[PDB]
Amino acid sequence: PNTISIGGLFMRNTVQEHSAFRFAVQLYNTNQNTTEKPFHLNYHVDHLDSSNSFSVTNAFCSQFSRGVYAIFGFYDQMSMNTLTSFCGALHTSFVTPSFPTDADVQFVIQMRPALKGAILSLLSYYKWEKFVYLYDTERGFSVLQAIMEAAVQNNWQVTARSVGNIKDVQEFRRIIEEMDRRQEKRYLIDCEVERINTILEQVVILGKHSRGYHYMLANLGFTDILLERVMHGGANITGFQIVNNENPMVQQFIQRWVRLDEREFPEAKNAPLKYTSALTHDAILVIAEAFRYLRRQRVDVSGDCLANPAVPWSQGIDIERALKMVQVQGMTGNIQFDTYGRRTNYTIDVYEMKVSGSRKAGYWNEYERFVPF
Amino acid sequence: PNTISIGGLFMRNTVQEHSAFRFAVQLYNTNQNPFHLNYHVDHLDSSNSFSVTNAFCSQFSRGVYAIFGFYDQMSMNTLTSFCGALHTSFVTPSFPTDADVQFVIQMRPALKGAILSLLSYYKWEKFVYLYDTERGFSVLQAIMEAAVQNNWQVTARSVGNIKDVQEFRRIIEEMDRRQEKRYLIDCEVERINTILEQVKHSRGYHYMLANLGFTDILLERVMHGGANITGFQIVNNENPMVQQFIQRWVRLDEREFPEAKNAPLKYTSALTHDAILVIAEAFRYLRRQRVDVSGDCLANPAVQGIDIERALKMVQVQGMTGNIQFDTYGRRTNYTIDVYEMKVSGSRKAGYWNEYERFVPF
Repeated sequence: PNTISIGGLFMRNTVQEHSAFRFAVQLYNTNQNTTEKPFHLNYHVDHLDSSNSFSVTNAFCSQFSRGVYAIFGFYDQMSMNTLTSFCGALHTSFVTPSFPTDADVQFVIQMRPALKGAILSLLSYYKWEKFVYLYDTERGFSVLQAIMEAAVQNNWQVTARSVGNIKDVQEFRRIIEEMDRRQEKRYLIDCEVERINTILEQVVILGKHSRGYHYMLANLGFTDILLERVMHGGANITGFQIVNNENPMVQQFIQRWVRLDEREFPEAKNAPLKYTSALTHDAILVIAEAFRYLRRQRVDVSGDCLANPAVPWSQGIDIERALKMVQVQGMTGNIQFDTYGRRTNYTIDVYEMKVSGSRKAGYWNEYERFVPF
Repeated sequence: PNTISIGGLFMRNTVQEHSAFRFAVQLYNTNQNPFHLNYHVDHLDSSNSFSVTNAFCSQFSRGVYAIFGFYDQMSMNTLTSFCGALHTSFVTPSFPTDADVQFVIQMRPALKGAILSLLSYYKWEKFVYLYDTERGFSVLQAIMEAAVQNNWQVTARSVGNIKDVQEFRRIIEEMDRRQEKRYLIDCEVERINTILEQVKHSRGYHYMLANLGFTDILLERVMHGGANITGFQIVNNENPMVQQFIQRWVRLDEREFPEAKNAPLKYTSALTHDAILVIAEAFRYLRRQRVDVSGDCLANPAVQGIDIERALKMVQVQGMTGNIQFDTYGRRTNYTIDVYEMKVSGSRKAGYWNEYERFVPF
């Protein structure tokens, strides 16, 4: 077919990601290619509320009813298990920059790389033995189980705290006092960007955590963190990023990115690049490269959401083998996937922000673990 | 109308409930006095959230008045949204919901309540907490929010992912370095029993099983060890209405009703009989007022049904779980929980618990 149409699912607080989505379609459509574009790319997108699972399913069905060849979307802890299961039976590849699933789910392509390995290698590098682990239920229990798996082999004094339920900010002040009784100077934060910032604000008010302390923020949106007031007290801060600003392709992309009009592209000017928005663009790069390979193979690409009728099997299976076949050098390093859709062959840029200085500490890849230069 | 049909949904490992759901209708269909009852059964997959929607929309197209069934944690999120939006009342002996939702009548009473008073009767302050990723975070949060109010140091363990039966022993051998002997288990029977299977650690230990299916738990294996075990039951053997069911339930056709003589009457299979008793009186209350009762499974056009949810949540009937009344959300009220103590000393009935009366030991 001349025009491949893909499904879009965008929840709340993904405003910039939507702008990153619309632009990623335009730069491919504007060709210009005898070879880079053999087909045109369209999309129909439905904004939704995640908590209500009914709203999640009907959006998916309305997209499938249209006959889309791929679906790009988002999920929380609640909507995760539903969307992965619907794609597993209807055989439709689900592209997402949301947190990687603990289970070996099929027809799910996970753009966000796993931090699971990057943390443990650095905790072995820093040789931490007595530290605190603060976490929410949002990112998943993979990392909550991951450290308990290996920490007992190295005997580490780790203390866990669930904060996803805590709404009161006074509760955030009393949780830290408990660790000072256990003489804790080292902290590992595993929350979403928006949450991480709120307890760092509590560090300012209680005060004197400035010096001798160490905060490791297990989140890829390190730029979107308010680090300012913590820096000037004497704290050692280790953070994680996938995006490298030295990359000429990213700088090539940014020169165009700041130009976009607000009425057509929200949060493009006012807000800085969120890591999820960068993955949104790189998600298109995978879809584009997979479908270019599809007419390279010259394959005629193959409804209703009903269990009883019996879903077709000749459909769907063919796209997965070619989507997870890709090796595209994009903004987020090297984009490759395993059999389950998880990322592999990715470089994680490690940043050390210390009172004395602020610099890139090193890089992380699965083979060489952590390299500190 | 002279006949009302209620939708039926069943998961895996629910055979005892299947026949108990069947037999309760056969009792009702023999009268003896107002309207005929019908039911449709769908056998679904728990983990897969695809078959749940399929079996639900198949039940709804038939447009059954009230849907009965069970939910796994991966499927509970499916029915809670669907029953609320398509306005169809749900009846369940499965775990109570954590969040405040509408259009479901939860037969299973509150497990959370009894624990908060019974731990103070024993003066417990340091214990181990083994929880599941099945019944929800409601019980774990009830511990966590109360641990700061009464100053208790506890170790809550995520044993839900433990599939291989070797990790258990590695957790217990760490517990004796922290030299604590008290235990609080909040898991399902198929995983509760395996803990007691993987029990040196018998003399001077107290286990607390936070599950209403006390009978089906294999504990006599650990009882000779002399370990103390506290259990909870809503099924009352002293109740004359319970034995009346059992006398016909046991001496029942095995071909039509499997697991009738194969296994003891579980609380899930007990709550299923009471689930018909809630439906029967709610629809007879609708008969008192004559309330007239009246497709696709898509939300575009949208889509009545507030009719029955209103009457199901008000009922006051005596079943096999004794008192059955409902809160706005569908949770039990004015109910009574029996607590059992198993001791090397003796085996006995410690007392009862209700929301108003706290704990009573006679």
